[PDB]
Amino acid sequence: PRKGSVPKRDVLPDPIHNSKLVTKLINKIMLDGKRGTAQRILYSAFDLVEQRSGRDALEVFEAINNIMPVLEVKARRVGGSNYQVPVEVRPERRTTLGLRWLVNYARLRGEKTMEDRLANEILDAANNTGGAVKKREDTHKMAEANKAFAHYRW
Amino acid sequence: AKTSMVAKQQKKQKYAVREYTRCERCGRPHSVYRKFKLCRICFRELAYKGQIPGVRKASW
Amino acid sequence: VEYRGTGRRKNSVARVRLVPGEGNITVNNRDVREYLPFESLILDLNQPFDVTETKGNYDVLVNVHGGGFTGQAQAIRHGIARALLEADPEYRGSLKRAGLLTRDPRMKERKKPGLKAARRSPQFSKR
Amino acid sequence: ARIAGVDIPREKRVVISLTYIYGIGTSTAQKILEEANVSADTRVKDLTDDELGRIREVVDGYKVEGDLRRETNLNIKRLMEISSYRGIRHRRGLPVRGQKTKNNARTRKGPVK
Amino acid sequence: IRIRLKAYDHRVIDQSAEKIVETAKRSGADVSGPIPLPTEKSVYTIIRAVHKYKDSREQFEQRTHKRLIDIVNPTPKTVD
RNA sequence: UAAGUUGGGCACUCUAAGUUGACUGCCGGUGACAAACCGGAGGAAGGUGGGGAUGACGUCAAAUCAUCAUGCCCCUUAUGAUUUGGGCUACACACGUGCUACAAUGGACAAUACAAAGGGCAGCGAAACCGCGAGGUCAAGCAAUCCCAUAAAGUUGUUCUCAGUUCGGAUUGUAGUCUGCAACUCGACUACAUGAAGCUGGAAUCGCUAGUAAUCGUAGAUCAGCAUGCUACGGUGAAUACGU
Repeated sequence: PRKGSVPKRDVLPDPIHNSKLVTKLINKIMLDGKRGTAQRILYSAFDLVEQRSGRDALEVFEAINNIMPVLEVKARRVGGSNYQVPVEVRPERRTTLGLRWLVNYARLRGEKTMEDRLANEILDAANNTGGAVKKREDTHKMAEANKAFAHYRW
Repeated sequence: AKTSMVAKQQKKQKYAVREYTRCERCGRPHSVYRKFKLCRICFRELAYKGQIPGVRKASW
Repeated sequence: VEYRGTGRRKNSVARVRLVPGEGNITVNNRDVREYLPFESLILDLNQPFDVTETKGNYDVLVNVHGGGFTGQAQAIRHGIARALLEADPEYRGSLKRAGLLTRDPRMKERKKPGLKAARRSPQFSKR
Repeated sequence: ARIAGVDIPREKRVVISLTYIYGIGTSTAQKILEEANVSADTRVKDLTDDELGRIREVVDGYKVEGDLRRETNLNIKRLMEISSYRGIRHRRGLPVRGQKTKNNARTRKGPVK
Repeated sequence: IRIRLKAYDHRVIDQSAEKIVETAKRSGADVSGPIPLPTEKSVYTIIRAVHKYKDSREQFEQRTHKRLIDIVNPTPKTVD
């Protein structure tokens, strides 16, 4: 509940999910200011996502319940020595960290076309077996499972 | 890069065999003449309309 | 000279780095026809441009700052309009018929405390 | 099948069958078969009925057949014995091209060490 | 003739621009004078051979200072 | 209207080949006894135009007979020297450095539309000779041009398909380039074959701001055998600040 945050001033209206995350993921995986083209590249395999799966793509895009940096170990050298201490993520930071988490930590396993494998890796991703979903348990193993110091906050 | 080629023509440093003597102020280094600092192209333009007694026809 | 252009439209100032000659207008560095949320008149979004007669004679390659959903649109047109004023003095005299300097005499009023929109109020609620 | 008489590799890459066959080291394995729909999904003799026939026609029409290329290569051995090089007096002993007899041992040709 | 005038420095090219107008005035034909030549160059430093702090190659600059004063109708008395 | 424009110095632009306004100085703005510089229309020039350049006297010989002068030194048919038996690279590689292929949110190789810094009387290229390549063209002009332009993105290949597969600019060896005489006992390019380990990584360390750092394009101060490192700016140049 930090009142003081970074000046964001961003917009992301989506008429396919009725929220501000579908366009947030369309602006996170966007390149060379691609907004309208992003939707075309996102709807290019959108039908295949719901065609190569047995669940609803909208709610599948249950695969988003295992890609959040719960408590990542950041850099504060505490007590005059070079040590690492973990920190808590913000609601308006973990959503942007996990949104592009599969667009950088899930580029080692692909097949078929160029946008059909994205949903292929999207399916059966909740169950720890991939690389981008392996960072979720790696985040908690980098701060909680191995006890460390926590007083150095940021 | 004609200005950079008309500048570095007789640069004398550790090796004086690196600078190539060509048209003093004009261009067309090839298809001319170079021995007494006077290229045909430049001399022709420098003798345009009969200037310094140099550009002639024949007359033995 | 057509860079650092001042153009405010309903609280939406935006600088434009237009270059003389090349005409590669790429707002947001890509498509500008499928970016604007609404903007029905996408081709009629530049009214002064027609009189300016420099549609394909300047490359925008700039951005937009602040504004609303459609309030951020039709702001770079005035941004390059002021940039053309410094780029050529003929433009000023060429656009004497229109001459767009200010087009934001009011703001946007919605839900507010005390008064409905701090001006109007409920009157005979229809049953 | 009858590509080499007795298929060495089985149930694997379609171009992996030409890897075990001498004469090609996976450099022209996908540059010899250019027939219509000549794909491969890890199934040499699987999901296929007629495809080797065209591969046996492009391998026979090529300059090198498969045994004649090794025939001339195993016939120039005595043809390169005109007091020149090609291990004239190297293979007989143990020393090989590179003079690695002083740097280490003779890994090329070595009976017992 | 369309020929340039590369002297030494700025005043060296200034005295060569008035001296070429004098020789051209001697001949009986049209003569020019001032010639617009907007300033435009660059500079850079590196190393020399022995020891000489900064600013390698003891020289003035790489300025391409020149001119364009000449004659239009050269006659037999245009040689002087 | 031949990017050697063949014109009309035809009409002037965006223009090159001496600088200029401008920058402190009242400036909109008040310090309280008190200017002002910021920046207001300021001009394109956010204010030394933006800016840089600048090596103040020094300190460490840290470096230098192998950066030389020398307090000066080291060989006197051998440390020279006309130069071969022959050299510091090729063997376990012990590092920094040389790009690299570890992948389908993609490979080598089609035609290919569009600045360059610089290269050149023997040398640059539009379908052509040179479009996998290392090269065997004489050569139009012969250097604002002409050639690289067969460069580049917002506007394109291909194809082999959770991998050894048409993904691997390593070794190795007949052999073509660069040099082949000193490589027999010292380098390489991509190939007729050999084409490794290699699925984001060691001991240990190194790297990140819309015409630029980087990056499609990309560069030498150059030795008769190593260009495979940043190296030039038209445009791909998309992104820019919880905190003192």
